[PDB]
Amino acid sequence: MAVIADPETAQGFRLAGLEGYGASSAEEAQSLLETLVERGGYALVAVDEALLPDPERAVERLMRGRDLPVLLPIAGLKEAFQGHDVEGYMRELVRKTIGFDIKL
Amino acid sequence: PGGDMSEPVTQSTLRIVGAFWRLDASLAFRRHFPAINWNGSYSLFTSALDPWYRENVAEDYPELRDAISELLQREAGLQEIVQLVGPDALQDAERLVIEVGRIIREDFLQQNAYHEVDAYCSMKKAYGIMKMILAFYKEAEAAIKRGVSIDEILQLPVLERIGRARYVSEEEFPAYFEEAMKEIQGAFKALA
Amino acid sequence: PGGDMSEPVTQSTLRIVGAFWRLDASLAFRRHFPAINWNGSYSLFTSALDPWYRENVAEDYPELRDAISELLQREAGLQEIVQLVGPDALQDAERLVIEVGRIIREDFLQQNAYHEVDAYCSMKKAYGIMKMILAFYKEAEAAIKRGVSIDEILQLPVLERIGRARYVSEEEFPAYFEEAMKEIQGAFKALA
Amino acid sequence: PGGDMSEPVTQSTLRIVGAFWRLDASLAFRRHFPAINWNGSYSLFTSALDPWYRENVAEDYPELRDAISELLQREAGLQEIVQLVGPDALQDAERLVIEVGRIIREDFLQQNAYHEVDAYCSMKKAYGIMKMILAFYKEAEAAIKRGVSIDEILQLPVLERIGRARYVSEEEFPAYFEEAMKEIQGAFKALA
Amino acid sequence: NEIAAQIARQATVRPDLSGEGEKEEPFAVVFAAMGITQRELSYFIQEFERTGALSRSVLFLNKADDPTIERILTPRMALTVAEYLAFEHDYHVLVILTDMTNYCEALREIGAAREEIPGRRGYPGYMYTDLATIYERAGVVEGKKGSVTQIPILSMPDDDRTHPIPDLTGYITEGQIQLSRELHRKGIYPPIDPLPSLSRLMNNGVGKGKTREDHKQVSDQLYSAYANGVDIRKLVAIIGEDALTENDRRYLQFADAFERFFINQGQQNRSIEESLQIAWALLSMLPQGELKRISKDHIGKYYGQKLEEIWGAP
Amino acid sequence: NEIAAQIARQATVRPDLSGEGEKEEPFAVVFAAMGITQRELSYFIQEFERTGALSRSVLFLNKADDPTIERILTPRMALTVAEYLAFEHDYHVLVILTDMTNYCEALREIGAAREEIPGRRGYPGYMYTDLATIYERAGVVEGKKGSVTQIPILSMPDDDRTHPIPDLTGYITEGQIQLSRELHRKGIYPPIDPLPSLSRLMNNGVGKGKTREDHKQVSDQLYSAYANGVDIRKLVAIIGEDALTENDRRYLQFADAFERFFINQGQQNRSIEESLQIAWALLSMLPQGELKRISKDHIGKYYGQKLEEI
Amino acid sequence: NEIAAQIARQATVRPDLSGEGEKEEPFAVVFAAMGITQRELSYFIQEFERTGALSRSVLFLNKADDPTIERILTPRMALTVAEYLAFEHDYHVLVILTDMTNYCEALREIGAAREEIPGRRGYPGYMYTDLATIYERAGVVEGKKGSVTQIPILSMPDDDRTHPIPDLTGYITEGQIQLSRELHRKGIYPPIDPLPSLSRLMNNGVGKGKTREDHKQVSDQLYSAYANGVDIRKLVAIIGEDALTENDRRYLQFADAFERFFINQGQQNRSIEESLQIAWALLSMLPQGELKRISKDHIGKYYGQKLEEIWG
Amino acid sequence: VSPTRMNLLQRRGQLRLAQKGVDLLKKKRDALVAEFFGLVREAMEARKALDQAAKEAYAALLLAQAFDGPEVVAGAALGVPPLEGVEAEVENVWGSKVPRLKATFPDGALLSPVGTPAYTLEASRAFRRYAEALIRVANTETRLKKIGEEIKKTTRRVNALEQVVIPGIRAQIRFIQQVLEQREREDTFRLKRIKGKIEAREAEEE
Repeated sequence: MAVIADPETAQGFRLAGLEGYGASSAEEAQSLLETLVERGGYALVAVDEALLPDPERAVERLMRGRDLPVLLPIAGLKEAFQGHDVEGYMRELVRKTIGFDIKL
Repeated sequence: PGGDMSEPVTQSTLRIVGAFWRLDASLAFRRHFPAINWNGSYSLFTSALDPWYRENVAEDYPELRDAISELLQREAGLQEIVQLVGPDALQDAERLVIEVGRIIREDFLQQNAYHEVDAYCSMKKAYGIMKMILAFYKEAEAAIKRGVSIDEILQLPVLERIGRARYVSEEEFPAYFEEAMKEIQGAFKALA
Repeated sequence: PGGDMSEPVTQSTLRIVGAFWRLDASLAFRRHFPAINWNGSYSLFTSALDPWYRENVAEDYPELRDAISELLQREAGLQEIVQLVGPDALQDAERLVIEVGRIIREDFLQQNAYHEVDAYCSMKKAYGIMKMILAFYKEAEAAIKRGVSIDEILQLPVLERIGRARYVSEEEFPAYFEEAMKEIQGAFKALA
Repeated sequence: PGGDMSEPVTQSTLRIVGAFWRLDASLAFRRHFPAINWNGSYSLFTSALDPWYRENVAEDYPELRDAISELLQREAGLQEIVQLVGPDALQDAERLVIEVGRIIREDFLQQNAYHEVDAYCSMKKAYGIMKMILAFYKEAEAAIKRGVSIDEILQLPVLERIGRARYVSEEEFPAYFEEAMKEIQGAFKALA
Repeated sequence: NEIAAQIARQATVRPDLSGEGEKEEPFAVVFAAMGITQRELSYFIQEFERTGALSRSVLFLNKADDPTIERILTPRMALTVAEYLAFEHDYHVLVILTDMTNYCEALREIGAAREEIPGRRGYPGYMYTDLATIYERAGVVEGKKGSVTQIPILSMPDDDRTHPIPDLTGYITEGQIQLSRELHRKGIYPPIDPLPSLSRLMNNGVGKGKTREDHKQVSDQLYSAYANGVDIRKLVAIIGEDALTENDRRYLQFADAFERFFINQGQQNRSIEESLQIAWALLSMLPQGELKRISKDHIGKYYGQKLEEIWGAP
Repeated sequence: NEIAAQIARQATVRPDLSGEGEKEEPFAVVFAAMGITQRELSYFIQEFERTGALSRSVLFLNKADDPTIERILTPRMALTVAEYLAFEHDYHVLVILTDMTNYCEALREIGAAREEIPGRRGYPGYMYTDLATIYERAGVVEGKKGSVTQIPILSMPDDDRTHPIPDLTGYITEGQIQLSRELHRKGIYPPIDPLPSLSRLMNNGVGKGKTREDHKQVSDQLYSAYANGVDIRKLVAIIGEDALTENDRRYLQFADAFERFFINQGQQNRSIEESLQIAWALLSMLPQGELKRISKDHIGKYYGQKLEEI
Repeated sequence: NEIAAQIARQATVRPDLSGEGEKEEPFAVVFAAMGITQRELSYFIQEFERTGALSRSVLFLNKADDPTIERILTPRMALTVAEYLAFEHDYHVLVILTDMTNYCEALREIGAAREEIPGRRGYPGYMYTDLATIYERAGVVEGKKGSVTQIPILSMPDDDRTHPIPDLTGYITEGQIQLSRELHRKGIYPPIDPLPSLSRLMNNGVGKGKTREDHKQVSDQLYSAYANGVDIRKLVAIIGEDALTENDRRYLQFADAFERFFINQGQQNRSIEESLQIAWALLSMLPQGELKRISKDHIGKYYGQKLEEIWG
Repeated sequence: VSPTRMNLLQRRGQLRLAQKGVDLLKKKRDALVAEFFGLVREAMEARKALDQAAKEAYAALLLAQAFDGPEVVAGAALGVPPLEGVEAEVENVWGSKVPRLKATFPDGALLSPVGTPAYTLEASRAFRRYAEALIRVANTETRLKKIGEEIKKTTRRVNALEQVVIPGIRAQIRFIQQVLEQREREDTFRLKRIKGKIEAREAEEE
């Protein structure tokens, strides 16, 4: 697996045994993670929501080929302590995948 | 023959009569009576009859009727999403409007022709039932804006009064309607 | 009567005539004119006129006409899939075929009879228009095969030039055709 | 005229014949013969002929015939789901039923009138083929409940024996039938 | 024909259940067959002879090769006999017309013979009136203890309900019993499909003082449960039985047992009490409380019967 | 009937735009009713007397209980009167034939009585010529300043445009104004669906010197945009909203505001300038290359996105 | 008309395959035209001049501007000449009736003028017998070397196979060669779809000792595989192409290549051996176990060849 | 299509089958929606657990980097194997396979677990628990996305059927009915004509 949220989380995952590449960059991180995706020795890539609210742009290159890796938002160094909006994120995901705004 | 309204006699009748009390096959199968399809039915005498209803029934009767029609149209339009997701998972005032439409179609449009006091209904009785329904709807809308749980509103003791109102005889309807209005006014105010 | 081609007069006429210019009501409702249904239409004089075309308009005119017809056939075949599933589920090449078919339909097949210039179109002008369309299609295919996104291609002003080519007067047309071919080449050579 | 079974001659024939062997043009187009439309065919002599079948063919022949008819009915009743959502969308049991119906259609109903051996088929040979098909279906269902997938069931070598059983000569048939039954039981018991 | 013969040799009245206890009701069956073959004629003769039902029945057998005017006149004579018996000797008469399609075809042929312009679908324009004159010669009369009941069997020409014959029959008659081809080809006999079948006069003929008190609610619950069961049976093909809830699986079991035991009764002459017992045994498979169509008293005093009291399968 | 009455009471000449600057004999309104009911007759009488158009109108009324042949002679009387007025007194006559379906059914009854050869659905085979002898009487004549304008009303049976009556009427007339049940269910009045409606003679009476602000190209581009929007809406009803290109969103805003303001005008009387300025307001963007139907010169001159009251 | 001209100029027997050495002279052609247009007549005349078949052709031409009632006699005279030649001079006569729809229209006109009781769509009730008296005049007679082969041409009005004219023709004639408009729109010539086509006398002239032992089994296998491909096309028209299994994709590929190569041949003349080789190449696109209608010996003898090996 | 009575009956049967299929697909969609809501609840629980694990693991990392030097923490993290090649099991759900992530995670006695820093091992254990929570969350979310895709596909099928298939079949049915009725009307006219001729020839000429 791999994490590209921020250098703090990258170092933490490197300690746990999950290599990380770089810091939070709104431009070069997409290319870096795509170059990482170019090879298939894992199954997951994790990004904080602040850098990338949705990985749909990255996964648009994966539905055609190598759908095995999973792109999902995670919690960064500070917003984790702040408190991630579980209900809001789940409601947004449900409204996106269904097309209707419903109560969870 | 097969319930198809394209039959020539049905088409010829449509072009001359001013009213059309369509009966639903689904409502008849679902044991809903008088099974009048208010979605497909229509009447061309409403406008010419309001300047009599507002004098003989009540001054506010046409507006109350229009509000009832609006609620029915809203819940009919919301049927598409409520049948998919489910009544429980529906959110905010949508659940309230669905429940109000159910209350209407079960306590004001439902009629048993073989019942001794439910086969006949006066204009005053229908107007009072409509007033009770709208009062409940607006009070529950205020409660929802106040943050009250929908299920708490649905578990109020008013619903039995609303359901029994259609079985109240005309000789006893005034007092029953008055006490039901008192109960509706007091139920939400007790929570508030 | 009612657009029914099975009626005796149309069927009797079909057995003798050598060309069948079938009009479609759907195109007329959308005001896509002349509203010729190119799927249901046919002509038995296409093969006999080829020697005249190769000497009077262009030596490769039949090839261009066949290419345009093949593109229209592919677009018609893919349009059912696009409508049933959704344009976002198709491949880039399939979307390019759909876009080229739409461009053909709205820029070459369409013709305003009440326009002071578009009313009449010589064989040379139509040949130039379809040559430009085919050149743009080839360039777009080459760009897509080298990683260029389709949505970037659809924003080129060369597409607008091709679309408005049919409104150019006959005496002005050759210079416009040369400049539009140069721009077609440039819009993808500059991109590299 | 034109295959219209509603024409007066066919309808008048329906009311007086005891058997009705309806032919299907779709089967004839596929070159599948005798091309008898099983769904549209019937016979009123089945009940009266049961004692003769028990005495002359086998004591359990009517049961096997009814089992075959029920399997065909199940396949027909699943074909609507097949044409609605596709064959892969069905469960393993339902897909097994579909495949057993296909096997029946290809190996028992189908009969080449011009083949030197398949042109004629005695009652014993048909009974043996039906018994083989029923045993294979029961053991395949047991394997399906055993967790065995349908795709390796559909490639068992005994399917070739079942398919080629109808080309075996009448005098050589019984040995082929008994060895085929042994192969049918082995190909499912031995795998476990 | 098998169902018609079984009804003819099994139908009877139940004065004990009516509360009268008179036992003085004579029962007769007038059997009219129009345009039947020699096979059907022999089958009917043997069926009436072997079971003794001939001694209480009058038969009007007309063959397919007989004159068509005799086919026209056969229902008239049968109904004249039935009316005479019922309204002059207080007989409870059940009239069975084997095939009204043959009668309609004969009427069409004769109308064509009189140089009469046919109406819709080539059938005579007065077919509705003639069918009404046949059917309405049945009922009960004030001051008369007799009765006339009609069960006109007719086969739809192409299994089509929009054909003139079944359409006019539905116009004139009160309900219909619809035989199912799917049930027939699955080995179920009689192949009567409950879902499209309907008796429009059933409500006024049942209830306390007739049959048993739980008749109507049991029928409603059976209909609803069977419809739900067949729906879930269609759905289990795509989603599987593991994705079903407990209620869905119980409804599937109920539908299977219903088709095996209630409909597929074979040649048994089940009494109404036996039929109600079988229905309650079938409903016992469903969990108590799912019987929302049945009042709590009938559930309390009838639910819980174990099904093995009747084998069901012939 | 409501739309017919509104047109009758609101039809005006408006010579100021074209160029003539004088007033002719104002519109006269010949009104023929065939198989009308008492309710519709009372509504028409009340609407006409409320506006005070009786002095400006002639009413021929054949009721549902009247003899059938009077129903077929009613339009001939009405058109004879209209032709007399227009071509002998220079009036500008507007003819309103209500419920031509009743006329066609009376014609079918008469033809079947005369044992004629049946047509497509039992109607006489000469129904085309019979309807032509009525519709073709309208028009204008060189050397005469009068005019006859026909606005027939017919109810399509089961909303089938392929029915013999609407089919023959479309074959004879110069277009049609087709009402849609979809817009009526939305509460939109008048429920006129532009897409299946057509006016053949529109080009002769619009343009420079007739209607300045680029009438032809604006109408064509509105038609194309509405057709694309309807196709997109049909796609949405099957495949959920996915193509959020921020331009297709503006075009759904186009469709919604179109149906809510351009068509849902209600009982108010709108002049040409208001409708034609709302038309551009629906486009909502000045330099759209997608507006290939409208010329660049006209887009530039008649300012794209000129104003928005909304 | 193009297909008929191609057949007329390409038809020949194969005495070498049948173990015979008569080397019979080419077919004599009797061409009967009922209401033919100038375009079709000119095309037929040009083709017959190019192939040199006019010297042995008898032409009965009733043009579209000619009187319509002469179409009643035209096929009768053409078939009288054909029967005379074949059964009194040992000629092998091929008869082409270029438009039987015009003949049926003339028959309907005559019947309606007589107030005859009509069949379906106003055609006379005796139309079946009238068409039979024309069609049944072909065949081969014992003890005579001559023969009459009929190839009538008729246009189903709305491509309607259930129209009375094609229905009666199919009931009388020994099969039919149906053209496909959907195949024609693809640029495939000849646009013959084999599924509705039929030859009742095919099994009499094919098999071991006549053409080849594998002919009938190859034909049956091709029919089954093409029907399967059509069914898979219908399936992917609903459920989508990407959701298929492997064998369904193989069947679609077989159907596509079949339409592109076996049906679509243009104006080239194909020997029966070449056609069998192409058919086996198409059948080789399918696994050996799926060829249930072909014997093991024939599969072992012929299975394996690829499409690219037939031609460079 | 050829207008015949048999074809009309076939079209009526096709319409009935289409309606039954629409109802069946609606029932399947209801079951899929129930499953979707169950997975949404489980996803919410997993997301809350993941957020709690993230909080505790980040707190442990900050404590380790405050008590022990960041450079020695980076050096310790350097010696940890990448643990790549995580298993991706394909699980069948509602008619197709989806990848499920189940990490073997063969660290055991992980290389260089203790050394100069002390709190670093606790933060490493917290981050391993965080990674376990992350793989659980991803395993839930992939199934949720697939269920949503299936629901969208079923909704598209239902809309396509009841908006283009049923109306087209009904239009074909009404067209065939009109053609058949026209044919029978023509037959009635012909019968009237021939009856008139018969009566004229029988009466006028005796």
